[PDB]
Amino acid sequence: GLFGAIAGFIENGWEGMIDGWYGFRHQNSEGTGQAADLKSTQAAIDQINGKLNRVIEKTNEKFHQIEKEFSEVEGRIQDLEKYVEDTKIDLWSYNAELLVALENQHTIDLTGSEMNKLFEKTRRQLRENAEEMGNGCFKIYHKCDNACIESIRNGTYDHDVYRDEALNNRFQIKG
Amino acid sequence: GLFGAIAGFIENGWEGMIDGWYGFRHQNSEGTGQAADLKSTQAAIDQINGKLNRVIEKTNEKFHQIEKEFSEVEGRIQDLEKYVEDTKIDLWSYNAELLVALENQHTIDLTGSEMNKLFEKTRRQLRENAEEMGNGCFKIYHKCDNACIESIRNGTYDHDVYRDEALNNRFQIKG
Amino acid sequence: GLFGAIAGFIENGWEGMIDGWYGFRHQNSEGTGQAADLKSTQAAIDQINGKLNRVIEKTNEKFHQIEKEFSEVEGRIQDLEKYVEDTKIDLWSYNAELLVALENQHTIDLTGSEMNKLFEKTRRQLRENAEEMGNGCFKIYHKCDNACIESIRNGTYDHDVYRDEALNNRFQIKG
Amino acid sequence: QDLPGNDNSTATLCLGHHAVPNGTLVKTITDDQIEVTNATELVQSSSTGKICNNPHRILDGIDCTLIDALLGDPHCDVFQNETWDLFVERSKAFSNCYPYDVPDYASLRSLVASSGTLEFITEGFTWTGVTQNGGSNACKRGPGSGFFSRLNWLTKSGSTYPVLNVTMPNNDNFDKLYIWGIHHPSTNQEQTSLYVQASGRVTVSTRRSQQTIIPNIGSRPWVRGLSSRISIYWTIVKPGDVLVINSNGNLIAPRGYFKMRTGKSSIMRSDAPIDTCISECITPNGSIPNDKPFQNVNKITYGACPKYVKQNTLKLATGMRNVPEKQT
Amino acid sequence: QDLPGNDNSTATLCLGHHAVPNGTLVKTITDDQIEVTNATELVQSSSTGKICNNPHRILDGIDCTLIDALLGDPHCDVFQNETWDLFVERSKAFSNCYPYDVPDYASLRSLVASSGTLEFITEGFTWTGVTQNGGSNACKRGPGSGFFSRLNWLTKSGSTYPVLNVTMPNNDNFDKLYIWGIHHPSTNQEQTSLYVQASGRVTVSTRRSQQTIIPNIGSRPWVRGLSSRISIYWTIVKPGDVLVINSNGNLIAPRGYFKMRTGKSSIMRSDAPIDTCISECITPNGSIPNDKPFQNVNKITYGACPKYVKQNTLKLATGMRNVPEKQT
Amino acid sequence: QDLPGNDNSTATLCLGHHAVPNGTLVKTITDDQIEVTNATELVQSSSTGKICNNPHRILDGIDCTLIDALLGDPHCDVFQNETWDLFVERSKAFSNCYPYDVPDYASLRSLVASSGTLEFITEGFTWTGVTQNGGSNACKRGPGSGFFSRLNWLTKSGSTYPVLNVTMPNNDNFDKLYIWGIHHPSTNQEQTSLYVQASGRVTVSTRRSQQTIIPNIGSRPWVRGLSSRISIYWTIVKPGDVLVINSNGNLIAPRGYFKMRTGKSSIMRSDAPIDTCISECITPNGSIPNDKPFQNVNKITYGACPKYVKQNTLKLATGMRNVPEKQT
Ligand SMILES: *[C@@H]1O[C@H](CO)[C@@H](O[C@@H]2O[C@H](CO)[C@@H](O[C@@H]3O[C@H](CO)[C@@H](O)[C@H](O)[C@@H]3O)[C@H](O)[C@H]2NC(C)=O)[C@H](O)[C@H]1NC(C)=O
Ligand SMILES: *[C@@H]1O[C@H](CO)[C@@H](O[C@@H]2O[C@H](CO)[C@@H](O[C@@H]3O[C@H](CO)[C@@H](O)[C@H](O)[C@@H]3O)[C@H](O)[C@H]2NC(C)=O)[C@H](O)[C@H]1NC(C)=O
Ligand SMILES: *[C@@H]1O[C@H](CO)[C@@H](O[C@@H]2O[C@H](CO)[C@@H](O[C@@H]3O[C@H](CO)[C@@H](O)[C@H](O)[C@@H]3O)[C@H](O)[C@H]2NC(C)=O)[C@H](O)[C@H]1NC(C)=O
Ligand SMILES: CC(=O)N[C@H]1[C@H]([C@H](O)[C@H](O)CO)O[C@@](O)(C(=O)O)C[C@@H]1O
Ligand SMILES: CC(=O)N[C@H]1[C@H]([C@H](O)[C@H](O)CO)O[C@@](O)(C(=O)O)C[C@@H]1O
Ligand SMILES: CC(=O)N[C@H]1[C@H]([C@H](O)[C@H](O)CO)O[C@@](O)(C(=O)O)C[C@@H]1O
Ligand SMILES: *[C@@H]1O[C@H](CO)[C@@H](O)[C@H](O)[C@H]1NC(C)=O
Ligand SMILES: *[C@@H]1O[C@H](CO)[C@@H](O)[C@H](O)[C@H]1NC(C)=O
Ligand SMILES: *[C@@H]1O[C@H](CO)[C@@H](O)[C@H](O)[C@H]1NC(C)=O
Ligand SMILES: *[C@@H]1O[C@H](CO)[C@@H](O)[C@H](O)[C@H]1NC(C)=O
Ligand SMILES: *[C@@H]1O[C@H](CO)[C@@H](O)[C@H](O)[C@H]1NC(C)=O
Ligand SMILES: *[C@@H]1O[C@H](CO)[C@@H](O)[C@H](O)[C@H]1NC(C)=O
Ligand SMILES: *[C@@H]1O[C@H](CO)[C@@H](O)[C@H](O)[C@H]1NC(C)=O
Ligand SMILES: *[C@@H]1O[C@H](CO)[C@@H](O)[C@H](O)[C@H]1NC(C)=O
Ligand SMILES: *[C@@H]1O[C@H](CO)[C@@H](O)[C@H](O)[C@H]1NC(C)=O
Ligand SMILES: *[C@@H]1O[C@H](CO)[C@@H](O)[C@H](O)[C@H]1NC(C)=O
Ligand SMILES: *[C@@H]1O[C@H](CO)[C@@H](O)[C@H](O)[C@H]1NC(C)=O
Ligand SMILES: *[C@@H]1O[C@H](CO)[C@@H](O)[C@H](O)[C@H]1NC(C)=O
Repeated sequence: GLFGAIAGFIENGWEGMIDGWYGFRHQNSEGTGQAADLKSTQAAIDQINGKLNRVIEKTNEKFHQIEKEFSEVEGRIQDLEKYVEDTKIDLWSYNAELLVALENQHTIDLTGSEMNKLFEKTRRQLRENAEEMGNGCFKIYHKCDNACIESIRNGTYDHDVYRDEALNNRFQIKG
Repeated sequence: GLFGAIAGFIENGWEGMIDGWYGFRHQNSEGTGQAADLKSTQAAIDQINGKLNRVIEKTNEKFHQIEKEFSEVEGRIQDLEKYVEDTKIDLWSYNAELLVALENQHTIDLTGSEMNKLFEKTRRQLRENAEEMGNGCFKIYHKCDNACIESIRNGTYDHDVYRDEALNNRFQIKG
Repeated sequence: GLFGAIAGFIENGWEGMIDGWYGFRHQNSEGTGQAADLKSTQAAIDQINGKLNRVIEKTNEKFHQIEKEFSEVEGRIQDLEKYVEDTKIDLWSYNAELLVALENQHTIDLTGSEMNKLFEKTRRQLRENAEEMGNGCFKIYHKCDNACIESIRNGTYDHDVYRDEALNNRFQIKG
Repeated sequence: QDLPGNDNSTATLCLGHHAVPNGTLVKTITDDQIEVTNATELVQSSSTGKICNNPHRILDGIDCTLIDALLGDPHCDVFQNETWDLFVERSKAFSNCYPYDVPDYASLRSLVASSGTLEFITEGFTWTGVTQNGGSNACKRGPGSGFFSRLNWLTKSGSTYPVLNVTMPNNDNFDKLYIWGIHHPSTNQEQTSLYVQASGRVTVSTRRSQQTIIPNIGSRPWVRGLSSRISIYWTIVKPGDVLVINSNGNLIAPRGYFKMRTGKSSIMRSDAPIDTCISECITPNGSIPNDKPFQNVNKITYGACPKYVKQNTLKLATGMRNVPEKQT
Repeated sequence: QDLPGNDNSTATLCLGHHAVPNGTLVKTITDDQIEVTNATELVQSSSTGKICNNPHRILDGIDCTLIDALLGDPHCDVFQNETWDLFVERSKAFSNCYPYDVPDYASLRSLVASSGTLEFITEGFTWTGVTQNGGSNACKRGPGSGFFSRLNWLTKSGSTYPVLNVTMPNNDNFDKLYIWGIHHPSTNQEQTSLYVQASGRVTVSTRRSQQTIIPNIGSRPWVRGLSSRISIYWTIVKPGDVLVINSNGNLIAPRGYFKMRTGKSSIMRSDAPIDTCISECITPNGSIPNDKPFQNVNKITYGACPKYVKQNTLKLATGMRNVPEKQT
Repeated sequence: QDLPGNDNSTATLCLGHHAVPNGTLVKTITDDQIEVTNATELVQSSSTGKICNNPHRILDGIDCTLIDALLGDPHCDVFQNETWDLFVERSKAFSNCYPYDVPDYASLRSLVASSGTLEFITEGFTWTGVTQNGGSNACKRGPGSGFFSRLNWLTKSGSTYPVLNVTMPNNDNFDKLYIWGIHHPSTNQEQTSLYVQASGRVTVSTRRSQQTIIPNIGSRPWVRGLSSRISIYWTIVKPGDVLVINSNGNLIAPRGYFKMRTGKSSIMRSDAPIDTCISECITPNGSIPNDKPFQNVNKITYGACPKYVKQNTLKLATGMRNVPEKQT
């Protein structure tokens, strides 16, 4: 994946997260908990539906075409009829194969992007109060109970509220 | 957008920035002001021109082709003439439609990339003297007058010059 | 490049690195030296081989087709024979040209991705003990001899081991 | 802001993404088997096996070929004045009437099949000096001898097959398709017996065209007791034009014209049963659902269908990479 | 590095990107209406309505068809020895000369139209024992009766028509195209009156080929007072080959050959006015600018043109996403 | 963790990527010359100049055309009962036997060439009342006069040519291809001399078809002393059907049938030397390696070949951007 989050710094997926595509787990003063993020899960889904609808649209109607099966040997004109259709079929097959390859490639980067975007977003919110331990988890350097975890997850986390606490026991160079 | 800057952490665009595609605004020690960045604006423009020139190049000349409009009912050979052209037209239409879709998709990511690259670049330059407020603005933690802002913008900002000042009132855990 | 590392913050390449595609160079208290990274070099290579194998696969056999060179002037049916093949050739030429363009574009972003991923990875490992000097080099703020450099390169670097040392002379606001 | 807390502790937040135990493999630009959380199949690969009789007008030919329905082989009189969007020709179709051949059968079947109608208008042709309504014991109208319903076999009066020279204007608003023919006798005695002259001749002309066919006397293989053939020809007469049929022998005269239409009609050979259901895409294997963009059922199709492709499966990933932790 | 400062304040820098009040919608892989700062139209969708007479040689057929220009209908004698890159055939073209038909008109019009020249070389054919220069009151050369300028109608001299057997080598450097024909009389009395024998015959041969046409006596519809037709045929004689024309009646003889060329010439039916201006792409709707890669004006084209597409608009985004703060 | 140290110093780590001194240019979506570390060529653009005789069965026609090999021109008797995957027709092929022409030569060469076999079965045709085995001094079998090996020229016996009426069932398992013809005399005296009647007639029929050809008496150009031609025709007789050949003159009778096959055979005109080597892709320029996906050697091909493209070079970047230490 271009961004290196999925199958990257986020080692593996959670088979347990049955309620969204991306999400949070935490272990804070009052115990462990998991919760899916619905905003990035929709972002991933809507893009995938968009491309899916564009490729599932527009069947062209065709009525009287050329005959494509013969039962008598005719020579030159029949030779041409078979060539026109065979070259048509090979060109459309090339198109279907390059299309799903191109697409699939892009879907893996798109869903990977959303992962990394959620990460970067959570990173920015936590400002000086957390350090990335580089495995997709942040160490939050201050007492952060379940409501604090709820506010990081719903984007209302005020970092200033805990800046001094965090900052102090983050840089307490004394060991 | 794969990178999440435009329509992302940079909430919206500036209708006021009439002099470039990407740029800077600053609230500072002698007035608030804006200025476009010409290096990322050219980078965005030249790539868009490049693809634009490639798609606008190479008209194939065709002279005597097959007849494409008939006025008498002939049967088998005329049936084939109409099929060859109809399948040609549908294949080229598929190509024009997938081409602009593929392209447009890529142009939105390319211009988005340039946004995020300008950001990351400004980030690196400011080293320990600024914090990202996560909305596309950096808080510069030291007295930075208009010439200081001009040197961040023209890439000559020496971070050491303000490291002590910044660092001190950045981590003054005293509140 | 979408990520801005190659031909970006990493100013240029090393003609000297004859043993891998991506790698490390260090100056420490003991000496200097360089070493290629084999994991990102394989990642880059295998993806390039993958796409290369897919495009190098599947020759379609064709046997008796239509005649494509005439030596007598016939009119209508020969006109059609030449049109079917000329439109076939133009459609396949369009396909080969868009294919290598699309591909080449993607190979430059893919190798560029791997560069930036190695960087970000090395960044995360060094945690609070190093600062990015924004030219693709990290300043490691603690005494890091050759074995220390070997452990950053082989991913076993324990950042805690040097956190206090680093952190102290990183933020010694005293100048 | 707040007051000093006695406790000093941290917390841990981890981001991640779901993974499924099962997971589908998909092709990419750089790999051809990568496992994703979910995929959708883009190639329609199976027919219901039945031609849905809705919404297109499907006329089942039963044991008639469209050309026999046109000429009017007795066993096909059912189809007179019929109409279709798709005429289905069955493998079991047969003919039992006078042995005929249609030089460029291929175009006659095509242009009738796109016209989509078999609507016949009888015209007042007046054959002066010849015997009309000749038939054959190889083409029985019930108990008796007979012929194609739309053709008129002319033989001499007394000892005279005059030079027929008739005309029929197209004062109408539309193109008229006339089907006519010439009889090829098997023996010279047969030629003279029927048409008196030693060599017949048929010239059918309009202002825009002419065609003169001369018969060919000789033995062909026995088909329904006959060694003779009739060859079928067609003339379209544009509005304002005139048909002139001139012959001194062997004419199989038209009894009027078929109306030509311009529509979306076609013909398809298939033995698939017609059934009541609604499907817009028809292939000779039966109808198929046009939900998917591509199909692999058959390259022959009528209606709004998926594009035929060689691939029998093409999966579009509709989910992220599947990176499980247990496995399953 | 510098000394302890007596002041203390921060600053704020914000990065961003422009946005426009207006902004165009564009299609993407994942959305089909996303608004960008700017787009450019890739489909050319309108003609000037005029065929620019530069840079291609455009020959306006006025009221002549190319085949009549070739045969030399009196009213088209204007075109003798003309030359073109594009011959424009007008809907109002007519003919008024002897009623003719060209079996495979389609190929004759094609191969003349690609040759691009109508350059005629008269050859010294010597018809011994027949009357030359016959004409018709349906094909008037001014006051008098006449015929096609390039054809020579041969009839009885005195009271016979001999077996014509002439030859004309191609000792030249190039292929020669000969146009000839056969006359079909309407009555038997007409046949014998003109050509004496009851059945004419024309065989035109080279070392590489032969074609024998026999006429067909019968009434066709009245066209310009005539019930007769002549059917047109063409023979190309390669360099070094020989033309042998042999006939005992009904021959419409060639008066020489047309030179064949190999170029980029074509013919196009259009009623668009030719005008003085320069445009390389021509469609029957008039010329169109080939700046854009695709076009939707017409599928018929001559010259360097955009590729015809069904879409009448395809916008290429030439700018980033438009995310406005206000609106306008 | 550990104890306070006496020394204090930093270190520097720099990440980077290799670059090559040389480096290839490549096209992209946004640039058309961007320099990468390495590329691979996707267009095969050169032939070995030799047709590898393996793995396909390549039959070199030497100086015979496939149709002459079929008819059995004396100088081609070498090819009797031969078999091929690719028949190679040489520019230097000639014929020297009775002047013939094949109306729709194009289809006969095609359907013989795909059948891939020239296996001939002689059948016991019994021509009662005519002279068999006629030959010509223009078609020499060694010292003497002769004819095509597979054809049988029938002429009168003494004073009479009877109406030939023969039959030959297809009781076999396969389709049978019969080649026959008709002789066109150059003078009326020649017609009557050989075939007694003034007008010959050949009708070849099956239950499914008929064709009647009538000869054409007249002078053609001198080819090998002869002004006459024979025109060649073919009839395929399906299993269970019957061939009936009926003629009263000018018949060139079949001596049996060719077996038809359905395979991957073709014919190709080429003067490239056949050589011993193995290559699956053949073009008329010689064989080419199908390692690359596309080729620009020739649009004519046989076997597993790269797809012809107009481009003579298309480089696929197989490495990153080349950004060297020093540009000059
Ligand atoms: C020319 O040759 C053909 C073939 O040699 C002759 O055709 C054959 O004619 C006989 C007599 O009519 C046919 O026999 C009939 O068979 C049916 C079916 O079994 C039977 O019901 C009749 O009573 C009669 O016996 C035979 O089928 C037919 N064969 C073929 C292959 O068509 C033809 O008669 C010859 N013509 C002349 C004028 O000599
Ligand atoms: C065979 O039948 C056709 C059609 O029945 C006959 O053609 C017709 O011949 C008459 C007499 O020449 C033509 O009459 C002339 O028509 C013009 C135009 O209207 C008029 O101005 C004259 O004063 C005169 O009436 C008539 O047009 C023509 N009709 C058609 C449809 O061609 C033909 O004469 C018959 N041939 C024989 C040998 O019986
Ligand atoms: C009809 O006209 C053609 C052409 O005018 C006549 O053909 C020519 O016939 C003569 C006499 O047979 C041929 O001459 C022979 O030429 C060869 C080669 O020089 C030589 O071997 C013989 O001794 C004799 O000279 C001549 O080649 C031939 N020319 C062509 C172009 O075919 C034909 O004879 C005329 N037919 C009648 C019945 O009048
Ligand atoms: C118009 C006419 O006279 N038709 C007669 C035909 C023809 O003589 C042959 O079909 C010629 O092949 O022969 C019959 O025996 C037949 O069975 O059809 C009787 C029929 O009345
Ligand atoms: C060569 C010849 O004799 N031409 C004569 C023709 C023919 O008899 C008819 O065109 C045959 O259809 O008839 C005319 O009345 C005519 O008006 O053309 C006079 C003309 O001189
Ligand atoms: C069957 C027959 O009689 N063949 C004779 C032919 C024919 O008369 C001509 O080929 C007709 O064009 O003429 C010859 O002079 C010849 O050289 O071939 C001798 C040959 O025996
Ligand atoms: C976020 O969570 C906190 C803690 O539960 C709550 O007080 C706050 O209102 C929430 N905000 C939103 C927008 O849900
Ligand atoms: C950058 O801006 C500062 C302040 O105006 C100026 O002194 C410096 O020279 C500028 N450098 C460049 C390269 O413009
Ligand atoms: C990494 O390098 C250090 C220093 O040489 C060494 O002790 C350690 O075992 C290495 N680990 C691996 C996995 O190579
Ligand atoms: C066919 O339809 C036409 C319509 O005008 C009618 O006159 C004719 O008699 C119909 N014939 C039959 C057999 O239905
Ligand atoms: C459809 O029918 C064709 C023959 O008509 C057969 O070869 C093909 O396999 C069938 N495909 C399916 C999916 O039924
Ligand atoms: C897989 O994707 C398709 C299309 O988006 C959807 O209908 C299907 O339900 C998805 N599978 C799951 C388990 O959601
Ligand atoms: C046509 O051009 C040729 C060129 O050699 C000339 O001889 C001939 O007389 C010209 N005829 C006319 C009518 O211009
Ligand atoms: C061009 O002309 C065709 C008919 O010749 C017409 O149907 C079409 O709409 C025209 N298009 C334009 C853009 O004029
Ligand atoms: C939109 O893009 C096209 C092509 O790049 C350019 O000519 C046009 O001026 C652009 N619009 C604006 C407002 O720059
Ligand atoms: C050709 O092959 C067939 C095979 O049955 C054989 O009977 C025939 O005699 C062969 N003829 C020659 C000339 O090889
Ligand atoms: C192949 O042969 C053709 C003619 O047969 C020639 O024009 C073409 O240039 C040749 N190409 C190569 C690569 O030999
Ligand atoms: C360039 O790429 C091709 C295909 O990947 C490879 O065979 C070739 O060796 C590469 N060049 C170098 C110098 O590795």
